[PDB]
Amino acid sequence: MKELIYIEEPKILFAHGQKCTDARDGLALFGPLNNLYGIKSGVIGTKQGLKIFRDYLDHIQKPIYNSNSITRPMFPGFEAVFDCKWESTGITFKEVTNEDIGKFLYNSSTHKRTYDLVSLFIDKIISANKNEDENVDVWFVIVPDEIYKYCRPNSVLPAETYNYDAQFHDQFKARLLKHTIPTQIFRESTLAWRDFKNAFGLPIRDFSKIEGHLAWTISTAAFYKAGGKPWKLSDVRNGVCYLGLVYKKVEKSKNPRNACCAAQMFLDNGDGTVFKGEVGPWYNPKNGQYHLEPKEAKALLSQSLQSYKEQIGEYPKEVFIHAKTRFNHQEWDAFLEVTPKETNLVGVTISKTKPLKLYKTEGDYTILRGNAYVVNERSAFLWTVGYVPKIQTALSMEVPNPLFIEINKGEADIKQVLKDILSLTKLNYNACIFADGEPVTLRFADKIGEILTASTDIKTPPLAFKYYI
Amino acid sequence: MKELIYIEEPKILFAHGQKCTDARDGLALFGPLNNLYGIKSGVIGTKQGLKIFRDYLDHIQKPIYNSNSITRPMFPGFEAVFDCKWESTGITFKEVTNEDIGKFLYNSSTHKRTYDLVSLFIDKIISANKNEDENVDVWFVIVPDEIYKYCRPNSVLPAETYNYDAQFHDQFKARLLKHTIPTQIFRESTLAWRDFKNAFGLPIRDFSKIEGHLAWTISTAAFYKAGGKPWKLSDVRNGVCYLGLVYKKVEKSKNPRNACCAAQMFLDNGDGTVFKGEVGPWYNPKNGQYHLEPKEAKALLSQSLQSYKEQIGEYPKEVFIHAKTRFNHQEWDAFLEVTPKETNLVGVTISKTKPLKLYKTEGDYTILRGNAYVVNERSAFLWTVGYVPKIQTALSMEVPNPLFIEINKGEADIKQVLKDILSLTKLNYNACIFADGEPVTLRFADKIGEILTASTDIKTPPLAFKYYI
Amino acid sequence: RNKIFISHATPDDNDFTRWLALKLIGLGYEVWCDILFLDKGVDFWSNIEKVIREDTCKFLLVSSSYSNQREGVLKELAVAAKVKKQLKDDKFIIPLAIDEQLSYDDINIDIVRLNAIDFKMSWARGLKDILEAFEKQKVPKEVADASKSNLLYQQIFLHDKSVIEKEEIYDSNWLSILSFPEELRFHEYNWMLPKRFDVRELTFPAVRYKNYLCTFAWAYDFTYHLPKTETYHKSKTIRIPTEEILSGSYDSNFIRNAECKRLIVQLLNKAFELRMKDKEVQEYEMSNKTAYWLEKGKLEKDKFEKTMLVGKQKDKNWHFAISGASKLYPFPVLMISSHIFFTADGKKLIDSSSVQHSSRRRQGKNWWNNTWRTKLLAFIKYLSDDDTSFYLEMGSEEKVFVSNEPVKFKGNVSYNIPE
Amino acid sequence: RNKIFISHATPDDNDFTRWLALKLIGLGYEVWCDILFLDKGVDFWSNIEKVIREDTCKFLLVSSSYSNQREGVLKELAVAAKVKKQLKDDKFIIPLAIDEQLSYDDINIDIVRLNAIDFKMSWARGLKDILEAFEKQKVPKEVADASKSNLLYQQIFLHDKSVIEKEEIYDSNWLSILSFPEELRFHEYNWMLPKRFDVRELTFPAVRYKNYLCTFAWAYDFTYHLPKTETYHKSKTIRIPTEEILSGSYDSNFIRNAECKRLIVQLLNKAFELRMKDKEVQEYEMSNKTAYWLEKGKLEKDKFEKTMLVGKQKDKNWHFAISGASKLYPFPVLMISSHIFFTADGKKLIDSSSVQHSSRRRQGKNWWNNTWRTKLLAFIKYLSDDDTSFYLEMGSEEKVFVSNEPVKFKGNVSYNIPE
RNA sequence: UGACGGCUCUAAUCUAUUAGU
DNA sequence: CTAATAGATTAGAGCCGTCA
RNA sequence: UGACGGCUCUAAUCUAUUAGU
DNA sequence: CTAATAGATTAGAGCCGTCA
Ligand SMILES: [Mg+2]
Ligand SMILES: [Mg+2]
Repeated sequence: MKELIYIEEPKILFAHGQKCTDARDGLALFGPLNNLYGIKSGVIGTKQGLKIFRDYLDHIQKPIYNSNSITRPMFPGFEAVFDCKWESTGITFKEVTNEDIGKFLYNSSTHKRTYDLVSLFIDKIISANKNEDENVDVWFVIVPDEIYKYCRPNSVLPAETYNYDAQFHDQFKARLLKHTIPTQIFRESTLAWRDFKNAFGLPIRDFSKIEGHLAWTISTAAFYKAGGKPWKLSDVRNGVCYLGLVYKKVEKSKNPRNACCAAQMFLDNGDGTVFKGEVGPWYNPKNGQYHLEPKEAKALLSQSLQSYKEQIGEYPKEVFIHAKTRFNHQEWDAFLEVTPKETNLVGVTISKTKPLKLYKTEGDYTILRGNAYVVNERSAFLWTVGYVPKIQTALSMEVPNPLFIEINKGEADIKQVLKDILSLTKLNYNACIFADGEPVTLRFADKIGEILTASTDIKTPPLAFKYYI
Repeated sequence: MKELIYIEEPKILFAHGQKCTDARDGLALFGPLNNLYGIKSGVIGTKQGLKIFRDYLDHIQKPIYNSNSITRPMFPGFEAVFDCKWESTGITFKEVTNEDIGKFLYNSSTHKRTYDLVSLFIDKIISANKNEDENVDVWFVIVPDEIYKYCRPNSVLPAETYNYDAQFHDQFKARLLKHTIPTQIFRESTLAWRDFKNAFGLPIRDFSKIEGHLAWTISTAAFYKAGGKPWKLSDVRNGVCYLGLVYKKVEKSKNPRNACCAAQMFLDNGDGTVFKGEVGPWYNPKNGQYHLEPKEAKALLSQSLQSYKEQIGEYPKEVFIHAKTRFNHQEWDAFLEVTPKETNLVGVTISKTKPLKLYKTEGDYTILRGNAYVVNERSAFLWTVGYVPKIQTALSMEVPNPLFIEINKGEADIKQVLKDILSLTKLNYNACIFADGEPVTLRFADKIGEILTASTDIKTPPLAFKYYI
Repeated sequence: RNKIFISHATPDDNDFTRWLALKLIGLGYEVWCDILFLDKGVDFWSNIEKVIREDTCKFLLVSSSYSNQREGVLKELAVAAKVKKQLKDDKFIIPLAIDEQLSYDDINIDIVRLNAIDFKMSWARGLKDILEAFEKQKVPKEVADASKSNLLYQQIFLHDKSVIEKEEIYDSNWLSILSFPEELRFHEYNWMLPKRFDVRELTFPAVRYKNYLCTFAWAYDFTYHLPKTETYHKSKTIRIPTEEILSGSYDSNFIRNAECKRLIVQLLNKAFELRMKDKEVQEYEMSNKTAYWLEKGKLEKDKFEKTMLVGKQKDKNWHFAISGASKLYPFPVLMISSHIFFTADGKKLIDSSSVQHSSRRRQGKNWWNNTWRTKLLAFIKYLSDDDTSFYLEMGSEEKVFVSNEPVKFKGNVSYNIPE
Repeated sequence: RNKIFISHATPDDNDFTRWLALKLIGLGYEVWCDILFLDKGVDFWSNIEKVIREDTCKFLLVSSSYSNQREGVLKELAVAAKVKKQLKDDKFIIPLAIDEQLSYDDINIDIVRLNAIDFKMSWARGLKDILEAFEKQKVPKEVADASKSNLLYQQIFLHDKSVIEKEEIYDSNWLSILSFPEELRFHEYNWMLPKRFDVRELTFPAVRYKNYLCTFAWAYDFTYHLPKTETYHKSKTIRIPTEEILSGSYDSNFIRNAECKRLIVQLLNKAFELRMKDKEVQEYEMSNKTAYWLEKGKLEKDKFEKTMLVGKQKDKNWHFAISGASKLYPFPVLMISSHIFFTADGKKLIDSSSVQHSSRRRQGKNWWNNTWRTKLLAFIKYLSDDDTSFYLEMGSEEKVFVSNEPVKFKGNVSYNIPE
């Protein structure tokens, strides 16, 4: 038993120097910060893919209706919001012969067919980019649904190139990092789902009242990948640099080799936000140890601090190294070795697998979003999914799980640290949602890690987020 | 008394299907073929260079006038001509401080200082291409005059260092092939020609009467390098494929040897004109030997034929091989062994050594532009440079010097060969001029060769032209 | 006079009208609309007519399928026609065609040849056309500033959406452990104890340590399973109390405080398992933790104070289940979770993980916060023995009382919950 | 009436008016201006008034400095105003401001309450506004086809711009060789000539070949330098007629056709060099070839046949020089090159590449086709021997007669040369 | 390198013959 | 260095609901 | 892979004590 | 192999003019 508290809602700075809380309303009211003049696209896939992509592009011309405006806001049109053009006339087509796809389903090995299909697509993409005089921005892929149907690992019949994953999407994105060509992979079922039904008279996937949110998500992603900045934070102070470390298991080698991939964010002195990945994979041959060796710790911290100095000029006064795990004395001392004097070093640990669900005594609706339970000077509980008065709906259908935020090494106030976490959940550019369940400094690090682990032939990988999401 | 024939001036196909003889009038009356939505322009250089570039880019928006309007068609404005947006609000900047440039030009060795300056300029471009989010169509390098005048092959004072050409431009264009970055190099003298002066109170370059033409050339370069197709040929024979050859002497790449490069044109399916090279130098160690050993010749012809078949599906009926040298029996026996039976190989050699200057009796203007003195069945002349009735001026001063067309190998009508050579003079995208004095298949090959020769061994080079010119 | 009136189909076309009005205001143009204000009951048409006739410079009407053949639209058109006749102004009414399917055969007779602004291609193009037309008509305006739009958004959009201080009361699943014993005991049995007896099967909880036995129980107890206990001296037991080792006031080289706390946790968990085995309740084997559920018909009519614990779904049965844990952070708690399981007829399980998972997924859709809370509390009160508590035997006569009321939490900020 | 009238400042704005007319015609709107109806036989004034009064739908005007206070512009404006009053057309005149220097203080008093469309920055916005005005005002349109624009470009743009067939005679720098000596002679000197005699420096052309000697002269010719030559039978030599060599007929194992033709070309070049050295003409040595030039004072008044060969440029005196090249493709010729060389005072050259290049490139600006032609022909005439022949010395009697009138070509395509 | 054109100073390779090796 | 008995941390995969 | 949320089945690792050294 | 005599070819560099 202890009293709760409230941690408000963040503000995000749209065009004209205006403010709001929901990205949808702000974008549909004031407009984006960047003026992209147009978008050029190229579709790879059988003629069915070209037809479906063209129909979807022409579909946004017709009005899109959502069931409820307050619960799920509608889509007021591409050009009416984003101040650009994305039409079905700049489409550049590279047909994939169905015979090539069919003839490749004979090796009966998932790795070989996955590699062969990834090659069959990326070869055409690379050759089109290299040997064609048209200028493109985003490349779209429309995979046949039977390919994904036959890629299930649990399927039975009724070493130079062996270090590759068994997934189409991860490997496909992996082998285009040395060409810097932004790509969006589409499953043919998602675009054309009405024609996909089951033995019940109804579509397999229902988007009837949630077509508007799908249009929002796809439009926002395709705008971000082409060099746009739809919204930006405004309550960020100076001197603060955030890092999020996420550990993985590369496997596909002599040792488990738990790699580490990070992200970085701070202020750029031009009233802008620098949300970029920080990934040169650091590897630990030890199994199960989720702590970095002192050399790796110094390398990671020094690279991040050098990037901060190059962007601004002087080192930060406060760095928050977020992680999903705890830390040990040797790693923190290794951080302290390279860290300057007037540079406070604070460690934060965030967890969700803590059984504590609050049931409302009076009503049946869920708990308020921004509530908190301050356990102690060095720990507190933050709710990020639930009921928001602006949308008048519940983020999670059931009783949501809170977040167990604790500070491990260093000293920092336990409400400012919790307010920054809630303030960092408004910059998820992959999806158009009011809020997420994790700070993005620990969310996009996972995607960065999972992309550049399928292949290990990459030196100095890109840092922009348009080649990863 | 001998007889001269006349070959008419070919037209070129602009937008709306209209056919106009001059490129300038075609663009100022109908417009370019495709539609760019804008030019996301980036600038790399110093602050003064950026200021002068901004002033110049603001200068050409308004209609700008020549001196003699009858001789030179006018430049009315970028938006009224090229149908795309280009201003100084979307300019993206990346500073190179004066201290670094000054300190790099202090080694007193041209090779090392050029290497350092090129690396300085190109690391920023590579980093901004991989790490940053902004989309840039063309990078506009603004090199100051104080370092331009020293980046020359011959410099006199008043270890993989000998394998690279001592030129800033070629090194710049050949060090960016693996990243595929369109790039335009500018000088501080060209932009602010009024500000730059001499001992007397006059500008070094008098542009007070060549302003419109300068704007036309700069604008068409900026339009084409961003992904545009300003004009195309009106009529191209179907089933006939061309070629072009230029030999370039290397700068002591462990031995004095020579390479061969190509660039072809033909009408593909869809009534379009493909204009794309055949990259990959083919050497021979013998010094001064401008021929192909049989293996290289077979490889070249096989690659060209396979590319044509892949694009179309039918073998070419006629293959024209333009060159400035002569074919010996060895390399023509190398050909015709991979050539299909239902295919015709023609060898045309073009040179301008033979001095036949023709004068007009009691006149002040030179000869016309479409003449030809057909000497025999396998020889001719062609006055690609001369007086033009449309613009009432001569393309050259003094008396122009004719061409020579000889069918060293093969059989075809000489008149058709002259007409085909005359049509390949209208496709110079580097400048908006009425007509060229040299077929472009033997000039873009040279442009590719001078750039590929200025670097080390590089695999799978691009075939598009915007990465070289 | 520096005003524009928009007539629409309330509430069918609220979104488009609101977006257009906010866009127009953002550039500094005054826009007057019916949905902007909420003054109802007082004379409303008279004020509307006076505003239209006196200080209205431009009038626009939007047309939709709903707006077609409507009394309000016809009356507004009549008023606009009267105003135009009075002012002798040709350009005073401009339709805004937004219904693509509204064919010209069924459009209003009052608007059949009027110049209608096209919004079918792109709404931004229509907005630009509206702005150009207003500029051509010389609509009065001030310097460009969205301050008026920002003020309207602050004072209208988020009027009843500010921070409201309201006390709230919360339930949870932390059940605080109340009663604790006097001391902890290691019963030294140097080469005098069974080695592979599986000491986790005795009638009293036990956690081993070296060759000792760490439990709160007395030496004389559980002698049934250990015959060689009587021939033993009481001086060979290391007694350690409980309160200080909970508070961390124990620093001895014999056992580390963390290890002793771990043994405490294990004793509590084992006592819970044994006692729930004593209740004669069924057991489910999940991946790591074991849940608890009743048979069909254990209680009267499968109910406990109007709370259902065993039911039937389609041709299948379901039993509510819970799980517990004994953690000591931040304060001694017995955290409780919730799960659901399925039985084909009412007494036998289905040996299929996929079927169980899908069945749980289907059922939980219709259960809300109140449902889970009621079921959890009611199942907990089934355990509680007499009035407020339940015991976990951890010795000869030592009972550990676990409460039956969830830990409460207090909050000071809430919402008005407008249904 | 489907006709639209456009007025401007004829003819100070031909380009802009032409572009606007073509762009409007290609979009289906006709334009009446001086570009159309290129004929003056019919009355050029009454047609305008008749068209305005009878069959003109929409009238347009373009504001410009030249059009202001113009009698014709004022009369057209008055006629348009009368037509507008008759038709009661509120918007019948639409002025367009295209001049940046037209300040708002000096605007016409007639138009002061009407908005003006700007054209200073970009014409695209003005064209779009004009199109919107035409489409809104129901301005009539013709058949939509690019054939109108194509035909107007074909028949109006190049009206007085087409080439006219006419006979013209073209002069070259190809002096045709008229005669050759009948036979070529390889003379067998069985080591009678010294092994290091350097036969290239004797009085007559000579090229070594095998153990024989190749020359056009007599068998016992140039014996001054070879005293031991008389003791040689004349039958020990090979006489190949020169008519069969320049016919592709002679090909023997002793010497082939190509080598003999090359030998003849080399001998002709040597003979030309000797002859030009025997005409008392100084020479300048280039990188690969040699040019022969006149000195100052050798030629009367530095002017031969009313044409000048040596002139003066400030502090430098220039001289006109030529070089010779002999070829047999397609027929025996002699290519003559045009060069300019400079002197400080008319007898001494300037020995520096930079200054020679600078002076040479500075001169060519003034000179043109006629200057080069007349100077070269005068040079050849000065080199002439009797009237039309200019032989080269090859021996006692053998001579190669080269014409002093270069080969002339005729062409059926020429331009009118509009001064 | 914003284009293009016209000149000039230089360097190879090949073919033929001769000659010292 | 191997095998069990616990508590306490960590990362993989797979499956289902979004409206009424 | 258009998102997000909530669950379920698995595998290491560490810590402590014990028996195979 | 080395060194000269020529005719017939090739590729590099560097400088100047663009109007009146
Ligand atoms: Mg994505
Ligand atoms: Mg260029």
